[PDB]
Amino acid sequence: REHNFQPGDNVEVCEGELINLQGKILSVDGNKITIMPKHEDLKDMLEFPAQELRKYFKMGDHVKVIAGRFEGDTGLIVRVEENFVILFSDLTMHELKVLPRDLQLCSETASGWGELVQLDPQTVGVIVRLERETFQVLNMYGKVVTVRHQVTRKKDNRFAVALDSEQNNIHVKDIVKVIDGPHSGREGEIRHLFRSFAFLHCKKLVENGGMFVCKTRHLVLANELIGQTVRISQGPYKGYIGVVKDATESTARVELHSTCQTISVDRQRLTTV
Amino acid sequence: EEDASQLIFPKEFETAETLLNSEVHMLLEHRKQQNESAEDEQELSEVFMKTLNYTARFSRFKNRETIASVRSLLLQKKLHKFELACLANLCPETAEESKALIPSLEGRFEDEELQQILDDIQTKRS
Amino acid sequence: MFYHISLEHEILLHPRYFGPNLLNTVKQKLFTEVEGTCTGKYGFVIAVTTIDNIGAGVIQPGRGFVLYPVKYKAIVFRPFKGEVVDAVVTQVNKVGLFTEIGPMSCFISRHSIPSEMEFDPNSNPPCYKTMDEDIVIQQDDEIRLKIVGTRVDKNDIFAIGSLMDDYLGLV
Amino acid sequence: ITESTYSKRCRERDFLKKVHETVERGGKVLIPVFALGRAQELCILLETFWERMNLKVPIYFSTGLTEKANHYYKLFIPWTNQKIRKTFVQRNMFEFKHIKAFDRAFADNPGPMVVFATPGHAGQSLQIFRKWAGNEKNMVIMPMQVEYMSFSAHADAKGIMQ
Repeated sequence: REHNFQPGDNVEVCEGELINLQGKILSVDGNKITIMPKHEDLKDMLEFPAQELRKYFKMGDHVKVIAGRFEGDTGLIVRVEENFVILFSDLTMHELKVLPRDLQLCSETASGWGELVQLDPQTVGVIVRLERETFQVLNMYGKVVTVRHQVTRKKDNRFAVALDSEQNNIHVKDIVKVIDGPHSGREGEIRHLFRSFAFLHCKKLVENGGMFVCKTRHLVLANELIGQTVRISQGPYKGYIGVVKDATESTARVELHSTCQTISVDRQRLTTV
Repeated sequence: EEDASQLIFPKEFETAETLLNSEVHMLLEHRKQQNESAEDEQELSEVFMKTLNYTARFSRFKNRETIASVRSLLLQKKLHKFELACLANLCPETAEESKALIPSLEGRFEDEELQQILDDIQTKRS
Repeated sequence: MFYHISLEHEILLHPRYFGPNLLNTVKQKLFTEVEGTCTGKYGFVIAVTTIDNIGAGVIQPGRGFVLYPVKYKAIVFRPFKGEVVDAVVTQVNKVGLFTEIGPMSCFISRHSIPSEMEFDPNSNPPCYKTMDEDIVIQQDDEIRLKIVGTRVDKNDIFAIGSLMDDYLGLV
Repeated sequence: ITESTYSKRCRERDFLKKVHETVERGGKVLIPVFALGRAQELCILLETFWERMNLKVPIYFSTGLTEKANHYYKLFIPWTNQKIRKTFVQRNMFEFKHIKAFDRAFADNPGPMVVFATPGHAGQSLQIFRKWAGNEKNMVIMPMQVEYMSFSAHADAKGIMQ
């Protein structure tokens, strides 16, 4: 057997003269805890061992799973039987059947991520689920792929512009409706952008953590000169030899060989030597 | 912590005046009257007219004189404001029903005069 | 249930609104950014009935924005422990029931009532049906239910409804 | 074993007249291309028209694939028409003196200009189509004024008969 009692949890008494007393755990020990539970309407302080206790919770409190197949999931209970306790998860509305010993009282928020990855340097993607050795990534396919850890990272274009069916400008974190395609009728939020695709999120959608992709037009809003030695062939600095440190379409930063200056020269006055 | 059986409220709500369903309806429809009077102003989201139709199709009273009369007879007897709102909005049919709705009504009022005041409000419901 | 209490809010007004319509802009900003919000203490606000006063506008040092404390009266509505609340019923799935009391995603499970009430899929409109098939709980009807639970879900509430008490049916 | 799936001067003259009338009114055209042969034919016909009328308002083509097609068409002169081979000694006709590379169509600068879109939809055309909708001359010619000028790339029935 095993005992895992944490402070703040609600426990009950299943046998003895002090039965049906619910208290809050303060501390814990190994085998004979001699625990100190804060009972309701009782200022005199009692002692209870580990075998007498049982993790009974009041109805409508945040619960977490310590171990088992349902571990890592939170929710709210419905009714605690002798040994049959059910709860609905915060992510999906699937009924979870858990043992009463495998429940704990915690106030933390559920986790339930979504960074931009590169399967190959021509394709981008967003991971939908964190696994131990693989990445589950939903690309612009509608199909979830399974790739190894060693994908690369691409800089996201947070200032990108996309166009819907009404030719209206949309950007990141914008709610858009789906009116065409295989999944018309749903609604999503923009996370990353492409030339003709947009990534969508719906918190009510339960498949792959809410990640989905839709096309942009099927929605609606709801230098070589660098490092080169040049000659200034025109102007007041005519004849000076320099190396281009920086250049634009019009001007260039020329590091003069003879002086300690770097000067801005118009590129029409420069001759590559 | 908070409960209705022991009437445990947060400490800031000592003057928390509670409005009846038709009072909420008349205030909300007055807000729409002023909003329609307010030109060049955007309309509000689905929550407002959602609450408005919830107060419409579940309204217990229809004329403001009925609310005035029920309040004017209810403040004379010793009631809590939350108890007053629960009694005036639950719309009971029998006295034992009125006891069985809220645990805070257990033993607060005598059964015969409770039957009398339900007879009064059942005469003035429409 | 609907209360009528006093709330507090702070308005950060940009300097571009420092004109003849300043206080009106403050009221418009308040009406913009208090609607459609829920909190775990003061409940989900319905609407602002009136504004008591607009406080003194303290100019923040280092920013152009002015901070305006606002005292106003707003209708709030939250679940309560041990109270019977009127509800709205919609279509029924094979697992549960969709109830919407305003913004409330209240749910009814199979571990809140004895087996006197059942659900069948044989009828074309899904509804809750007993063995006698007397009471019908389908879309758009009047029921009563009791809520004890309340939870916070990022300005959303998750709760559980109960039907243990008698005469909690249609009128 | 032959294909079997199925005027030209008049269509080319009408397309050139439409382009000239739209560019002489100060507006900009956004004709798209989807095939390489149609793109090269449109560029060469445009370039000889611009050289013949001798007007200097620019024509631009986009993408990193149409440039590769231009280079390969430049390197394969013997596989071209009689005029391109015969007048090659004067000048390479695929070395365009008027059609230049589009740095986002000169950053979408104002004025009359000709722009070639990468697809025939997809990216690098819809931004131009939305940026020029409801303009003075919004002439976009698929194979907000919309014109229809189609060039046949395959043979017709009489060509197969011949």
